[PDB]
Amino acid sequence: DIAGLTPCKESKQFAKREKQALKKLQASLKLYADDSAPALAIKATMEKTKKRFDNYGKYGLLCGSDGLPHLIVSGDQRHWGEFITPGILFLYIAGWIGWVGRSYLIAIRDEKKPTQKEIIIDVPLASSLLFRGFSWPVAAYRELLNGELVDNNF
Amino acid sequence: LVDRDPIKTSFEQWAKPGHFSRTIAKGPDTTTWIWNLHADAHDFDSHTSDLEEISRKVFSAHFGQLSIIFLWLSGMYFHGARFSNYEAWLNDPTHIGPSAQVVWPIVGQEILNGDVGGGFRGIQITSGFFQIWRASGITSELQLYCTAIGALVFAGLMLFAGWFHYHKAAPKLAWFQDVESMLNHHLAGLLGLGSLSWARHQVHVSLPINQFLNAGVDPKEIPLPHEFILNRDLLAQLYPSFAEGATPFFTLNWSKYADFLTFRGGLDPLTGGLWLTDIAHHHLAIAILFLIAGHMYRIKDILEAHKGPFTGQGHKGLYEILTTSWHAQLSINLAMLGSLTIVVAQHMYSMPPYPYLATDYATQLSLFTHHMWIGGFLIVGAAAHAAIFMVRDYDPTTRYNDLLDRVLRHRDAIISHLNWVCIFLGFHSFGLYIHNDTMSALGRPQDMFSDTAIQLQPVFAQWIQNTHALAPGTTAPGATASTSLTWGGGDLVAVGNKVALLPIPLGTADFLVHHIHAFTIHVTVLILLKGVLFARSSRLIPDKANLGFRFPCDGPGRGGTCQVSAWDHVFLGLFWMYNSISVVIFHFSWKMQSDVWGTINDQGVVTHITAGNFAQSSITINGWLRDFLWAQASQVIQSYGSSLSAYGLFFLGAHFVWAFSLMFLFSGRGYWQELIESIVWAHNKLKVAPATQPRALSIVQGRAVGVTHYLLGGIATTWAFFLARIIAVG
Amino acid sequence: MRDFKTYLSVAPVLSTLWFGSLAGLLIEINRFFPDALTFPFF
Amino acid sequence: ALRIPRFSQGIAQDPTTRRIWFGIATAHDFESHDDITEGRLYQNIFASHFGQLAIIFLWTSGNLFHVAWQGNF
Amino acid sequence: MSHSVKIYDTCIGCTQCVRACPTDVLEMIPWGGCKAKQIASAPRTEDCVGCKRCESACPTDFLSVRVYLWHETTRSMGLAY
Amino acid sequence: ELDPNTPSPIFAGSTGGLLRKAQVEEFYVITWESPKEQIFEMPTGGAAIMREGPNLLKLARKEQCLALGTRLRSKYKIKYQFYRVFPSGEVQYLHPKDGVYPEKVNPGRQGVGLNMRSIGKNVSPIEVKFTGKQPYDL
Amino acid sequence: QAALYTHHQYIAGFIMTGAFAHGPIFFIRDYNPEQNADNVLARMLEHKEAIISHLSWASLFLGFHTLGLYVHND
Ligand code: CLA
Ligand code: CLA
Ligand code: CLA
Ligand code: CLA
Ligand code: CLA
Ligand SMILES: CC1=C(C/C=C(\C)CCC[C@H](C)CCC[C@@H](C)CCCC(C)C)C(=O)c2ccccc2C1=O
Ligand code: SF4
Ligand code: SF4
Repeated sequence: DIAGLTPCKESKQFAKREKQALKKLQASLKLYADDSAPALAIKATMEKTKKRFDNYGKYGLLCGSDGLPHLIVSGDQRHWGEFITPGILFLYIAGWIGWVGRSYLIAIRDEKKPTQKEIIIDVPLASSLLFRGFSWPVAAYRELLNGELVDNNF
Repeated sequence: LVDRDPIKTSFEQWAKPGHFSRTIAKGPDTTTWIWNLHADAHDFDSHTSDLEEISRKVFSAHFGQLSIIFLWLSGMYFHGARFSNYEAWLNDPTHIGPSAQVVWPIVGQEILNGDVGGGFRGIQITSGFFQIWRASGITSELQLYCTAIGALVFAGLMLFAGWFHYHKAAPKLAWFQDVESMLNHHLAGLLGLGSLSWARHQVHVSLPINQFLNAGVDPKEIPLPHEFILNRDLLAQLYPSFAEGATPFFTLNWSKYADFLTFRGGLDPLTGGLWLTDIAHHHLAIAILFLIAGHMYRIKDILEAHKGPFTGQGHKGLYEILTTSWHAQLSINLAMLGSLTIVVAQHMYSMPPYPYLATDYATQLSLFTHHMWIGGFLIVGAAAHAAIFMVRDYDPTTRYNDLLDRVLRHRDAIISHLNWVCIFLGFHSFGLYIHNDTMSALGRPQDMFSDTAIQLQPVFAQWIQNTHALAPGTTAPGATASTSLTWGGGDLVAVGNKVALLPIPLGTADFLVHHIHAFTIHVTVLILLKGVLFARSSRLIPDKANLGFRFPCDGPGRGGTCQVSAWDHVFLGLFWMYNSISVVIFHFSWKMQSDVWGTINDQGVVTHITAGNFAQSSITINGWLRDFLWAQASQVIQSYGSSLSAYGLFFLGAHFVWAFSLMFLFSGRGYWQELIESIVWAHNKLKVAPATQPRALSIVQGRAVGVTHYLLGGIATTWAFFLARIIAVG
Repeated sequence: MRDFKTYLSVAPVLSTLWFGSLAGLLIEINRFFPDALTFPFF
Repeated sequence: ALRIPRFSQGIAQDPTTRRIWFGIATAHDFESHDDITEGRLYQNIFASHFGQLAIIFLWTSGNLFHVAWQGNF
Repeated sequence: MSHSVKIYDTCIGCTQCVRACPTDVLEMIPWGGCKAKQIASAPRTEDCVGCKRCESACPTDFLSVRVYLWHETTRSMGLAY
Repeated sequence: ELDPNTPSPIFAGSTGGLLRKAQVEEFYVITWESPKEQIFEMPTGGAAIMREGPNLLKLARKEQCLALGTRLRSKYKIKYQFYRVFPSGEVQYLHPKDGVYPEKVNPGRQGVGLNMRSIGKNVSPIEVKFTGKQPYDL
Repeated sequence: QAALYTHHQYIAGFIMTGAFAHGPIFFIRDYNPEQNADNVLARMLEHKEAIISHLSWASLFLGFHTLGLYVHND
């Protein structure tokens, strides 16, 4: 739709890629497996990159010249989840890496001599402060900016 | 330390901060000690001030190498077995192009798996099993699958001898601190009783099971699993059951024979891997010696003997402390073990010892550069550890006034010479090339240094090469060809797929590389020599054995006072050797393909992988990227979308990793500190840092992460550059 | 045997049983969906 | 053991070779080296880069002078 | 300056603290009250080279010295020979 | 030399110590006591013996001849003593002077430790422009 | 046209550095904490640990994220 061309519903250049290139995968008139049970170009590796026919799903997917597909993601015509869908995903996963970073850490500096408890690991991964992340509804999006890590502690 | 003992815990030490020098890892937190711990983990200035144990550790923590080399090999025999290609390749050599490894088609993978021979998808090999494996006086895939577990057997057991040391209450002093016999044994019967033993399983079984393989068949249409006992009847084709002789001696009659051996030299027409009819004799003729030889002896005596005027008074007494060192009797060794590896690197390419090598090009140069980096990576070491001696090992100074106390006496001297040696070289050893450019780019060939312009005339010949391939006419008995087919005189006909070895001519463009080597080998050693020599004291610092052989640098004063030390002479000595070897490699293949490797057809009109481009064109040091680097490497930068591809696809990383070393090599230190805090600050605001005081790199650790990178970078680069210009044409 | 307010330790590199594995189970999602470059949802 | 380099002093009687290099690379560091005053300095950069503009025209001149008798125009 | 690198601290006590450094530092010059009462930062420094072995041990709690001297003799660098 | 042979600190050869710049300028030399014949370590790489006389070895440069201490006091003895020889006489009486053993009290001598202002907030950079009338020549 | 965009790209880069390099000399030879303070050239010093971090955070991001896209692409 935008700068490159249209998706899969038509993309001539893209078509030629499907075909030569891969199918020369062929290129081995035979190469012996008339019945034989190992050498697996034959089945998939192609067909798994291949039965990926005039279908790949359908994805929209813009495809420029040479027909390699380009990613716009400006939230329009079709392309929205090529950054946001896998974007918030990156955010959510990280941040629940470091929400617990700021956790199997803020749980130690106390009691009796706590000077490298960390070269061994008290609860592995934290396996206690663990889910605090999925057990983040809202969470730091409020309690970070109000109290605890409070401007005081700033 | 307790915890608490002595004597009066089994209760092991798991928990309580530290260990290793005594205001130790302190309660107070830090990071540096986490590269500490791994580095210098093995060392000996700490563990105890008392020899004793250490030798009781090194004879154990040794062990776990053999066992390992043993878990390794197994996954190689297994691998070289059921992940087959060996069965398929052997009925069908000259033809195949071997594999042992294969991916699994996860993610992108599979491109890496590209038809290799006896009909299957895989990644190739430049590690000549499939060719030791010619041996198998037997053949069979599941069989290698026994030699394989036979491997895991030696391991677990030759790994429970390591439990059955240090951890078990150990031997002591006398045991090694009586040395009296050690080599007696070693060389006699293993050095002997292997080579010997190897003889018995090198004509018994192997010779016959490739005496009638060098023709056709398909295995098991030959060599059963037992067949070769008392049945001395097939041994009938490959000489007598001694007929009427009885245990050599002479009252013997030959009207027509002379046992197996019947000495060869040259190369099998059909399998030019050098003859086997010999290979027994030579190993037999070894062992004997070792068998006789390992029978000296008990030790001073021999060294406590020959002195002279300027010679070595301390020659006599050349170390009580050679039963009391290690760091000494390791450093010596590495020079030999090491220097005795890259002597392999030649006798290999100019005298193959396995069936199907040379024709196999890529599966014995990989070799000649792998074996080549050890006969170098083990030598700079062979200096390091002498520096480790020269600094510390002994208790006090009980060692006195001798060969050494001598050498040191002169020291601003042995290294005073050697220096000039290098600038004489270099000027005669590199600007030599530069002439050519400056004057071939000026362009007047009349006056270059060409194999033809500066006076040398269509011949090299008359030296010693030409009195080597021609020597089977001395005290020499003989046996068609020479010793190494690459010698001047006679013969040609070598092989019927591709080629192998032939004369290999010289003059200039062989004259002067051979000389750059000199200057390269020499200034390497200058820096190690002067490095290990000035180990402990000097007139830049005399208070200079006061910590260890490392120490960053003494301090901003005296002008510089930085590099000094000898960790660092064994840091800038690596830096060269990476060249020493890296340019010796560059030499061999540009020769061995410019000439030699190439190919026969009708009228055997030879057609080298390159019609000798070398000729007038390595002499220019651009020709070294006109004819080399830019010429070959066109196969590395074309290699995408293929099967080997993993090379071109490495060749960018590792051609990156090197260009990351400079960062570690070229930089300050309180720098990444000054930086590490800006960081540490932003850290504290969110409340996320302090615990385990994050710290920059330990001046010399920084150098440790130079060098090591600069090498695994700058090296694999060619490991890729190579495997990509012998697989596929060549 | 492990109740509430942190637990028992573990070694230097259990990260080598954390790089290898966990992360390892992810090739295991990168063949179940042998492919990505956007993704359908559930 | 004599006295030389005409501006600095620590540098001036340093017996090594540093004497040289470090001479030819402290020259242009007027602010604070022996010979200086806020009056000196300023002017000592002023008639300096009047020594500038000056070298830019012996450049340009010859640029227009290897051109006019050969060097096609 | 001509050798001017500050290692000073506040204790200037010198027991299991610091001694190391070729000639340069003949101190113990007790200033009328500083605990183990020996003080300052140096003696006559026109003698020896440029270490920072100077601290390495016993505090300077601030900087620690290094080369900064510039005006640099020869007896001040091993090599006037 | 020989017609006057006055030695003390045994050695034999060596390409180590003393060369041209110890005549044409300054000299530097260490002296000492000792019990019974013992074999030592040496600056310049070598190694010899002792017994006595003056026990008076001469040394190239004075960082060199105190290192007899940095080991030559891990081998017994109060007494070791290095001076300064010229090509003519004195001023610079090197280990001579007053008391000895850098860590005692007779006098104060030099040192100071302060500059103008002390270690305190020299976020204050370089002040006046260097000008011949305000106490910055110390 | 292509050996003239660059002798103006070299230089230009070559400057910038020296620009940044005589503005870390002002801070040492000249500059005057008691004469500049609460004053907006300070505060720039004072609130500095952040400044390099929210700078370094740019790089490390702009680092591996360009380098994901280029090896992956290779
Ligand atoms: C738990 C983690 C943790 C957290 C919350 C942070 C947070 C931060 N780091 Mg950081 N960092 C960490 C660990 C962490 N780091 C480690 C281990 C290192 C290696 C020394 C660094 C090296 C580093 C540098 C050089 C920089 C930062 C910076 C930053 C800041 C910018 C974020 C960024 O873009 O960097 C992305 C994060 C990294 C590059 C860190 C990689 C390490 C992660 C993956 C730790 C993962 C958890 C770990 C396994 C803990 C074990 C779990 C335990 C509970 C069992 C931000 C405040 C930047 C800054 O100062 O600006 C404000 C600066 O550029 N970090
Ligand atoms: C199952 C058994 C076992 C146990 C419980 C121990 C326990 C101990 N051993 Mg030990 N040891 C063992 C088997 C064992 N050993 C074996 C089989 C050997 C010979 C192979 C040794 C040789 C040995 C020596 C020389 C020493 C000890 C010492 C010790 C003590 C310190 C251990 C330590 O923290 O090292 C941590 C190290 C490991 C846990 C790994 C061992 C390394 C080898 C065997 C395998 C790893 C190589 C591997 C391929 C890694 C490189 C590749 C990498 C990329 C993955 C401790 C009581 C030391 C001692 O007495 O105190 C000073 C002494 O130094 N051991
Ligand atoms: C027969 C010999 C052999 C043996 C038994 C030893 C034994 C020893 N050496 Mg030694 N050495 C050798 C050969 C040997 N060396 C050679 C050939 C060299 C020349 C390169 C050296 C240069 C050397 C130096 C400079 C030092 C020693 C030191 C030591 C001692 C410390 C050992 C230690 O803690 O591990 C150290 C090992 C590590 C910390 C592991 C790190 C390895 C990294 C660099 C990986 C290498 C790159 C590789 C491609 C990465 C793996 C793949 C990766 C990409 C996934 C120990 C007694 C040290 C000492 O202080 O003496 C008391 C001193 O540092 N050696
Ligand atoms: C347009 C210019 C401008 C001006 C007016 C100045 C003026 C000054 N700079 Mg300066 N500088 C500039 C741009 C400028 N700079 C730039 C762009 C950089 C880096 C990008 C620097 C980096 C710099 C440094 C590091 C220093 C100065 C210093 C100084 C002061 C002393 C000058 C000096 O040391 O030279 C004397 C130099 C020489 C007499 C020649 C030696 C120079 C060598 C390195 C040659 C350079 C490469 C050369 C072209 C290659 C050889 C040619 C080849 C074809 C053979 C003076 C105030 C010094 C200072 O006072 O700061 C405290 C010093 O610290 N500058
Ligand atoms: C190509 C080179 C190499 C690499 C990879 C780097 C990388 C870096 N340099 Mg650097 N540098 C280099 C050569 C290199 N330099 C050289 C030759 C010099 C001059 C001699 C410098 C001088 C320099 C300076 C002055 C600085 C840097 C800084 C940096 C960092 C800036 C942040 C960034 O760019 O993103 C982050 C890093 C990358 C994109 C590189 C890849 C790092 C990750 C992806 C490692 C990959 C993980 C891998 C899979 C695991 C393998 C490890 C092991 C387990 C096997 C970065 C780490 C700056 C800094 O400290 O920033 C805070 C700054 O201080 N460099
Ligand atoms: C770049 C550079 C640095 C900075 C380099 C650093 C700080 C490298 C150390 C980074 C470590 C390895 C990161 C470790 C963090 C992770 C191991 C923790 C998370 C665990 C994993 C799961 C990610 C120096 O310290 C240095 C010192 C001396 C000379 C030259 C240099 C030099 O060139
Ligand atoms: S020990 Fe260091 S006063 Fe103390 S810091 Fe000053 S010299 Fe002595
Ligand atoms: S720090 Fe300076 S004064 Fe002190 S000993 Fe070292 S060189 Fe001499």
